[PDB]
Amino acid sequence: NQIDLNVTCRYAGVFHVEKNGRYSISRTEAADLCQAFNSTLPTMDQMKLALSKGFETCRYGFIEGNVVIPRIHPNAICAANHTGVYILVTSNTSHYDTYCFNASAPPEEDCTSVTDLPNSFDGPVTITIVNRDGTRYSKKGEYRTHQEDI
Ligand SMILES: Nc1cccc2c1CNCC2
Repeated sequence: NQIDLNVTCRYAGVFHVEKNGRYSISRTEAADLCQAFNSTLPTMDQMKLALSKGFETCRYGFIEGNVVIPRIHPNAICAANHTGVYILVTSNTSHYDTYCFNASAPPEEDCTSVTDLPNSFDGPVTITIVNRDGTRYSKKGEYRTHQEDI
């Protein structure tokens, strides 16, 4: 009973979280996951500022009201060569990664590891934070509040 959460650097408080290495987070689960990090889904404005500080990914993820990919460098296999905060317009499906926003993070790039999940609640799941440099932090708990998500 195990969940891996792959996390990025923070940029103006905004970071990306991927569950189990694949698109697998619903919009309800995304809000609960950010809440476990003492964070919220970013607004578009928060995401644009993060982009301006160096944030880019190649993965769709939730922000408050849209699903996006922040892009700095044009890449043909990431958001169809677009730059800026690329907004997903048309999709059949409902599960993506998430972005999260932590107001307590540093104002610019913070590429230190994440070593806690401060607002997880009691539960039976082994939750492992995996950083890009491989650094791991594990704890037993739960973050999902909606039964539809388990
Ligand atoms: N960001 C991160 C952290 C740990 C593992 C992985 C990522 C990004 N996606 C590939 C795997």
